[PDB]
Amino acid sequence: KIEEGKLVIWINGDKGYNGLAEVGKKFEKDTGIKVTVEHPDKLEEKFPQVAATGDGPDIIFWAHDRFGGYAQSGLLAEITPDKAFQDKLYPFTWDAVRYNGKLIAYPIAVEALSLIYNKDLLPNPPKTWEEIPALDKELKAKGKSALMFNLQEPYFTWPLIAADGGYAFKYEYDIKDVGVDNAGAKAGLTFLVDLIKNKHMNADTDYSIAEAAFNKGETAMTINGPWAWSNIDTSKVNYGVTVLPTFKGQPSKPFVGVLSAGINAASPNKELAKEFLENYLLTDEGLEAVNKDKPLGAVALKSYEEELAKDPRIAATMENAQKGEIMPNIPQMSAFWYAVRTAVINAASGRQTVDAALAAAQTNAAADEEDDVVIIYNRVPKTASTSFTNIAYDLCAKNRYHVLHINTTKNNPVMSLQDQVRFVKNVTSWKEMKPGFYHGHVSYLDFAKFGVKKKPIYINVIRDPIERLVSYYYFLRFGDDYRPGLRRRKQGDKKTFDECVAAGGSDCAPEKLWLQIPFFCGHSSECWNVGSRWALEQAKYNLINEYFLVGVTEELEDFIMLLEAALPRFFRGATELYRTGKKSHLRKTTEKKLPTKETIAKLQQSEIWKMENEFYEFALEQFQFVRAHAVREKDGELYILAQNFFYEKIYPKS
Amino acid sequence: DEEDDVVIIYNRVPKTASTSFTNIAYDLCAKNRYHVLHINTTKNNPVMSLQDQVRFVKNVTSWKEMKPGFYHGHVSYLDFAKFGVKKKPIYINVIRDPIERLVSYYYFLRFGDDYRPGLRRRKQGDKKTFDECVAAGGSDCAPEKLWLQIPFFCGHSSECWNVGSRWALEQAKYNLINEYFLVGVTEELEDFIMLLEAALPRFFRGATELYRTGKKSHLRKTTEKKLPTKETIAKLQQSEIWKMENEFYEFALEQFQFVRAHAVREKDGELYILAQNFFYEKIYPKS
Amino acid sequence: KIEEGKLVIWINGDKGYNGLAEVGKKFEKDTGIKVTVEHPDKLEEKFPQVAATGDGPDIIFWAHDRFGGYAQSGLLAEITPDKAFQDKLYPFTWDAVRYNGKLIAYPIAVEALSLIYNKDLLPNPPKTWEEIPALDKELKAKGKSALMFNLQEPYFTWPLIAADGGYAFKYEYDIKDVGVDNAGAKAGLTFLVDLIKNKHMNADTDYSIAEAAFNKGETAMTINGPWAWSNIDTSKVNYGVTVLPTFKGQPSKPFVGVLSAGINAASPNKELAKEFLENYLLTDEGLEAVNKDKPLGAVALKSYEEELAKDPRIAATMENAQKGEIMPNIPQMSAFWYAVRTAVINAASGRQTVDAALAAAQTNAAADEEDDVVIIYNRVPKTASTSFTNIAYDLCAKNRYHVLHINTTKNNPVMSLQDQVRFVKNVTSWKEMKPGFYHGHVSYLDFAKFGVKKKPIYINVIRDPIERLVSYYYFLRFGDDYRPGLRRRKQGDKKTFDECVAAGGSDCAPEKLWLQIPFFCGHSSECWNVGSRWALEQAKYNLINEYFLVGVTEELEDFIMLLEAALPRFFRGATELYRTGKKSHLRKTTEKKLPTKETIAKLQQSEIWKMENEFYEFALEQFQFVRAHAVREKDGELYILAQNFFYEKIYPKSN
Ligand SMILES: CC(=O)N[C@H]1[C@@H](O[C@H]2[C@H](O)[C@@H](O)[C@H](O[C@H]3[C@H](O)[C@@H](NS(=O)(=O)O)[C@@H](O[C@H]4[C@H](O)[C@@H](O)[C@H](O[C@H]5[C@H](O)[C@@H](NS(=O)(=O)O)[C@@H](O[C@H]6[C@H](O)[C@@H](O)[C@H](Oc7ccc([N+](=O)[O-])cc7)O[C@@H]6C(=O)O)O[C@@H]5CO)O[C@H]4C(=O)O)O[C@@H]3CO)O[C@@H]2C(=O)O)O[C@H](CO)[C@@H](O[C@@H]2O[C@H](C(=O)O)[C@@H](O)[C@H](O)[C@H]2O)[C@@H]1O
Ligand SMILES: CC(=O)N[C@H]1[C@@H](O[C@H]2[C@H](O)[C@@H](O)[C@H](O[C@H]3[C@H](O)[C@@H](NS(=O)(=O)O)[C@@H](O[C@H]4[C@H](O)[C@@H](O)[C@H](O[C@H]5[C@H](O)[C@@H](NS(=O)(=O)O)[C@@H](O[C@H]6[C@H](O)[C@@H](O)[C@H](Oc7ccc([N+](=O)[O-])cc7)O[C@@H]6C(=O)O)O[C@@H]5CO)O[C@H]4C(=O)O)O[C@@H]3CO)O[C@@H]2C(=O)O)O[C@H](CO)[C@@H](O[C@@H]2O[C@H](C(=O)O)[C@@H](O)[C@H](O)[C@H]2O)[C@@H]1O
Ligand SMILES: Nc1ncnc2c1ncn2[C@@H]1O[C@H](COP(=O)(O)O)[C@@H](OP(=O)(O)O)[C@H]1O
Ligand SMILES: Nc1ncnc2c1ncn2[C@@H]1O[C@H](COP(=O)(O)O)[C@@H](OP(=O)(O)O)[C@H]1O
Ligand SMILES: Nc1ncnc2c1ncn2[C@@H]1O[C@H](COP(=O)(O)O)[C@@H](OP(=O)(O)O)[C@H]1O
Ligand SMILES: OC[C@H]1O[C@H](O[C@H]2[C@H](O)[C@@H](O)[C@@H](O)O[C@@H]2CO)[C@H](O)[C@@H](O)[C@@H]1O
Ligand SMILES: OC[C@H]1O[C@H](O[C@H]2[C@H](O)[C@@H](O)[C@@H](O)O[C@@H]2CO)[C@H](O)[C@@H](O)[C@@H]1O
Repeated sequence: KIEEGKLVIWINGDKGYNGLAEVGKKFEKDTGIKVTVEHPDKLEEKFPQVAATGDGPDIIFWAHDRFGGYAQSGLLAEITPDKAFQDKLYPFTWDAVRYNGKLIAYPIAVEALSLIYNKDLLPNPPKTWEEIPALDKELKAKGKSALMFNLQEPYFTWPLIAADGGYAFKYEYDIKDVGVDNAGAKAGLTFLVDLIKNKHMNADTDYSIAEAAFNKGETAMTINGPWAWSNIDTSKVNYGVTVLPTFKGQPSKPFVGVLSAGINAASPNKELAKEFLENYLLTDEGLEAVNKDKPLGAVALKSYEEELAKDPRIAATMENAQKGEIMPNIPQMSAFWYAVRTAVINAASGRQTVDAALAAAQTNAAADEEDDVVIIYNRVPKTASTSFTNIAYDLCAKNRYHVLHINTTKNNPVMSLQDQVRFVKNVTSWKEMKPGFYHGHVSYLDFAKFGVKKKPIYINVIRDPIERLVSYYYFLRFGDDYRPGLRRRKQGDKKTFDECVAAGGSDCAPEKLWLQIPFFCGHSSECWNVGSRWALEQAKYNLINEYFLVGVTEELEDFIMLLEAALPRFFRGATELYRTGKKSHLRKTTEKKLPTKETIAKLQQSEIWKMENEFYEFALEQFQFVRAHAVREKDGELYILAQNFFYEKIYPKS
Repeated sequence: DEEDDVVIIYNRVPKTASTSFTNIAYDLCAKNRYHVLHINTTKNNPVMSLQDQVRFVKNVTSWKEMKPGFYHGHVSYLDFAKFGVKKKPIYINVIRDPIERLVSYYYFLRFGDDYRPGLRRRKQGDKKTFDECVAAGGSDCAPEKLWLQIPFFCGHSSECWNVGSRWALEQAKYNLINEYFLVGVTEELEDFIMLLEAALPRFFRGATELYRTGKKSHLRKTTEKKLPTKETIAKLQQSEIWKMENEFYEFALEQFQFVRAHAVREKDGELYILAQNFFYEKIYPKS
Repeated sequence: KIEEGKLVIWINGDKGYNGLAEVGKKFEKDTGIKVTVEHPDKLEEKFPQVAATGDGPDIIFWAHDRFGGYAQSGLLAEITPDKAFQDKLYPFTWDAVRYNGKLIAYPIAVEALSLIYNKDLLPNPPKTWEEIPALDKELKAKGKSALMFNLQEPYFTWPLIAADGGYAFKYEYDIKDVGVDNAGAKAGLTFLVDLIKNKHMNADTDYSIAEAAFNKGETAMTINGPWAWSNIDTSKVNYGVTVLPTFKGQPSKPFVGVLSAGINAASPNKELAKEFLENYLLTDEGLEAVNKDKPLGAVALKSYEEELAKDPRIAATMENAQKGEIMPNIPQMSAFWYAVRTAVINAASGRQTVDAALAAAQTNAAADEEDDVVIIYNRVPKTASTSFTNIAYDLCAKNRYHVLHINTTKNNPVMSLQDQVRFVKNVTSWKEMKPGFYHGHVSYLDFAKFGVKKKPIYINVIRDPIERLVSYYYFLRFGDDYRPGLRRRKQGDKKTFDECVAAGGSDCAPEKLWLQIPFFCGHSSECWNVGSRWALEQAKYNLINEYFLVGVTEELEDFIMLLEAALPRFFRGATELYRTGKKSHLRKTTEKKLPTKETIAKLQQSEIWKMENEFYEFALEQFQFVRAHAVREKDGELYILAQNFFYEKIYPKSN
């Protein structure tokens, strides 16, 4: 849906979008590519929201803290600037946009909150936060106010919270150790609430109210960033940009954002976007053109920053920037800001107490039990399991999960009751392996019987009974190409499969077709009773009732595509890895001889075959139905369907 | 504290008095302190995509501010076990005689109802009566159209929607017994409500009183209905699709009757709910 | 996964692991067995994680307080030192590692926290805790500090908490009446928080910060154990090891740990481990070799302790040791330390108030973690149930669980919907009966429908349909020998079973064979429809899908043997009790007359029998399969199989 041959750019409303559009017309005049710059409402959390119905922009502009969640969702393309370009930008800004080892955005400028005071109304600004209730007294009698800023966003509130000792995820890597309810956090927020209790400030004060109250000279001070400097100049109000006040003798620690430009992973114009950012924007001409509209702060470009650093206002921004901390780009930051936004608004409107509001936001920040998942792939031999499992291995590091292989003595697929109990205990209570992907040639094991809290997710892949047996036959004879060093068990057997069947051999007897059924039937006796009608039926019921998804070998690509859509925690990027990996067809059996029409015909006379086949076509028909209902075929490739349900008539209201 | 972590799912079957029952939940939810949400699916398709299944399950179980909750909607039975949740929801349902339900649904699309008489229904402007349609071998009254209540219990498996499937029938019965907390029948809706008030009083405290004295007990009557000829019903009953859809009904019915028979006492006039009939003894160690 | 023919040993990081490795090289030189000594991070938490998977070290070194949870989880092997060895170690240290009557670890040394002060910076150390805020004043002006120790671990914090009257589990046998929120506990902790409020100490002070601040002579005092003495000697800082200060005139009561070595239950080298500990470590040569790396404190070996007791520092350690208390080895100690660790850190960072933090930790110490299990034995009449159940009754006291019997009106096996809901609610939310063993003649009830968190574990025992009917026949007529006082229902009926069948009697009609199927089929209508094909099939599906194990009467001994191996919490010692108990064949029907070949032949013509029998043989063939895969027949008897799986190729790696 993103138009090719043009660039669409989304940048925040309060920034210099008119200035960026100037650089857009210089790119259009030079390359012929139309550049459209827009500033949609609420793009902090609603960039992939409304993009679930329509694919849009090529370049996205925001602070680097969001760009990690975008990256993990696969919404960004890994940018590739040459080292000649990386050396003209501050190395620390590149770290701000480095997620999982690779770069995901082009760092533009470094923004930070500073204290802005009215030179006329207040010659000497307060050094501390405590001398503001006393300062508001005299200004209230005149008809003014001591301070006015955005209380609806936790961005402006955080410097006071992190002042005395508040923090979010301690930087050791960062852990799930949130400190929004410690001494410093509670003390900082409580003082802010007492400023509204004593009516030194209004709890409904947003951005527009704050900006208007200052530019019209109704309030002495305000808190904002570089982007609000241009709007004060048009008011002729003499102001000054200084260092943030100190709470409890502690310097305020504002969160430092780095304005970054990332490239949409869906954008077809990734080459036009790369050229625009590197050659037209991230240059002295481009940055100055945007700076004329709304100040960017301290740019990441070495060249243009040497000239901006000679500014009394930029000096104050980089001062507060060093007092504060650069935000993490971890995906938890999206849930962090939401949690704090809620705690701040509630504490300010009296709808909740400071002690309780921060205690609630304490646990909304991380540890949402999204990490407590376990997949079991009880892989069936010679069904392309090696190729699939290696996707799990390649993604586990990046997608943050663990992959373990289960080994059983003499490869026996049935566990002893005591071993079943231990396995179940392990899978479920081995916290340090969650989320986890256990795999191995084990028969289906039912966790319900053992009274666990949470069952694991079962998936599998099966193959045509005869083609699997034949593949397995020649496998023991000749081995594979994944590990060609192992000498297989029945190596040194010359007879071919077709020759064996005709000779009534034991390795190619129909009874040897019975495997995929017991693998689903489980550790019950009747499952391994070869040719059991009960075993068949039970194997079907388990595949329907207990297996999350079971695909077929010969359609493994679609199987992986569906898992990436359903369980993206485990399989984000699995499809791309499969299509462009060279590790997609692992463990080919070295020397295979496909069976004669005559050989296949004789196997098909066996009831053991008729059943093992019936199960296959059952599991196949099922997969084909699952896919059919999950995708849409829009000329060529399949595309995963959007969300097709919603909730309505929700009472009581509210 | 209180047991607030409960979620009921009523995957309502079309034209089975579901509007009447659901409005009880709506009337009591405020007073009994719970939430009632309606599930809407694109084009009314009762089967969710795998990715939508995961989302729905995730919501139901982890949407804390809607607990306890009563989700309802025309969705085929969805098994939460597969997705490895901590706590399964409680499934309840109400089914109706296969033929009487189809006929009711037939005239519904033709003429609409009285609950929302403003909506123009999909096949409105079709004059043919049900009986005439069957005799003319119409599409809307083909025996294949009887197949609905079975898949609604069978679920999101392929074989469920394979019309006339013997496997689908068997699975549908197994689900009704193993997964559904209680499934009652339309024509005995009062008793179904009475049992729910006794079993799940958090949701249905005062539901029976509300039903008996409410004037909101018979909602969404199909405006113009013509009951089928003995001849029309007789021809439908020749179809295996009917024989199966009926077999399932009588199965579910026989079950409900059994459940009720063991929960109530028939003493001179009205049924009375049975007291507690078990206790614990020989409890060691002492302490 | 544990390699055979070598020893792997895990010991804590702050201990003398390089010294132990010296003893490893002397064992390798002598026996040829390679010994590898490692010191993993979070060792106390890592061991049970790893050892559960059937992996880990052969020998594990920690204080004895953890070793009970390890034992109950079956992660330790019962050690067997001869009396000749037990008599060269202090008898009280053997009590420190005695859990459930048996020994589970080899006690090494007795460690206890003492006060360490800088001789130069402070000639006369304070005897009370209160004269520290006053002492920190003068040292702050000089550029020093009064005290610096680990606040991140409740081990160092506990002496101040237990000082005025704080405690954990009162000793009656230990009770589960926790006192981490009483007067002494709150008073002790509040004073600690006031030391951070008044900025006499930092709330982020861990172990490394504490040790560095003292060894560099930046702080006057510190709190630690014997293992930290070696690191101060390398700083040339003149120190002294004295008795812990007194809070509110009460001597500080530090928790006393006993460094113990236990043998991994999964280790194949249990004989090599036993020889290493007894002959190479727990000897004067071995302990001295470790002691020279990091001091052990007061060793448990009588021989080497007589020489260490002549030490000014060891004298102070054994002083504080007697002031304090030896930690319990109960499994609850793992949940206790967690609860206190949380309360302390929160109170210290202002994240929570002392009153509130200890009140929260008060109820976290009784954490029913692995104790949340419930078995339901819905016993079938006349199937040796009384005999089996009495094993549960005899073990429940000792194995720490509860046994409840379920009684139903007129012994009707089907519950009303409202009763089903109540029963399910009880079973799952009746916390004071967990773990529990509910039993009674109730039909199978499916807990899944009701949306519970955790399902109970279902087990059962069935009997041959005809033999059960006959037994139940004569039972109503003549009664049993377990309770011979009860006058049975149909007592005073003379007709024998064989004569009844021939006469087409009501009590021996084929319809009466239908019982074991509905009991598994459940509370659904079709189950009690006699002769139902659907009921049969469902009964089979329930036995496979829902029942943890169903055994048969005539092989009850093996059923019990498997349960002891699978659910040892409930049935540890059940097999021994059965074989040597005289309470193994309870409730024999007084007067029985076995059926004629003619009588049995007529019953077998009935479809009701053919089905009820088909179910039996199904359940039987299943049990035989379960046993077959769980045991090994090594001449005559049966022996439970070892662990036969393991995890490998575990990515991502650490590292
Ligand atoms: C310890 C260590 O440090 N290790 C190093 C090292 O890591 C290696 C491991 O050492 C190595 O074990 C492991 O192998 C894995 C393998 O990678 C894995 N691949 S998978 O994930 O893609 O699946 C997996 O491979 C399996 C296959 O999945 C199975 O299909 C296959 O089963 C076969 C079986 O082989 C057949 N047997 S055969 O005929 O003898 O060949 C056959 O089954 C037989 C069965 O064997 C018989 O027992 C049975 O016998 C009877 C008898 C009687 C009887 N009757 O009477 O009826 C019937 C049967 O018969 C059956 C049969 O006939 O079927 O068929 C099976 C299939 O059906 O087995 C495997 C296979 O490929 O052959 O599992 C194996 C393990 O099993 O790999 C790792 C690895 O990481 O590559 O090297 C790495 C370096 O790469 C080190 O890692 C580094 O560590 C560093 C560190 O120190 O931290 C770190 O810094 C580095 O970053 C890191 O890379 C690692 O440390
Ligand atoms: C957004 C808004 O405006 N919100 C306002 C508003 O609230 C409204 C909602 O707007 C409104 O949507 C909702 O309606 C509910 C309804 O109330 C509910 N009733 S129930 O609880 O008793 O059940 C429920 O009704 C359902 C029935 O349950 C269903 O049976 C029924 O399904 C029918 C379907 O309609 C048929 N379609 S038709 O023929 O086209 O008519 C048919 O299904 C069709 C399907 O539709 C077709 O698409 C499909 O097509 C094909 C084509 C081909 C093909 N093939 O080839 O094979 C197959 C199929 O075919 C199928 C089919 O033929 O089967 O039959 C179905 C039955 O089988 O649908 C509904 C019905 O009654 O028609 O759900 C609906 C929603 O769906 O009601 C609320 C409400 O509260 O009343 O207004 C309220 C005020 O009244 C506002 O509330 C206020 O909010 C304020 C605020 O917060 O801002 C607050 O301040 C105020 O206090 C508060 O009051 C609210 O904001
Ligand atoms: N992406 C893929 N699609 C279809 N078959 C695949 C595949 N990757 C591997 N295979 C096949 O799967 C078999 C290996 O199975 P497994 O990995 O479970 O041991 C081999 O079969 P062949 O013997 O026909 O070569 C291999 O060729
Ligand atoms: N309390 C009740 N008992 C029996 N049938 C009822 C009922 N309340 C509503 N119905 C019927 O149920 C149908 C409506 O179903 P639903 O509410 O699911 O859409 C209508 O059927 P008819 O078409 O026969 O009139 C309506 O008459
Ligand atoms: N260890 C054991 N092995 C086999 N049967 C036993 C047994 N202990 C008791 N029984 C038998 O079990 C029946 C009692 O069942 P229950 O305890 O459930 O009421 C009696 O059967 P008989 O009637 O043949 O004597 C009793 O003999
Ligand atoms: O307040 C939550 C919000 O804070 C930050 O957003 C800032 C942004 O960094 C600035 O560039 C400017 O737009 O002000 C915003 C706040 O109004 C975080 O960047 C963002 O993730 C978070 O939602
Ligand atoms: O602090 C919790 C912790 O306390 C004890 O651990 C001690 C251990 O006994 C000492 O040998 C040394 O290692 O210091 C440890 C604390 O850092 C308990 O033994 C242990 O169970 C508990 O977790």
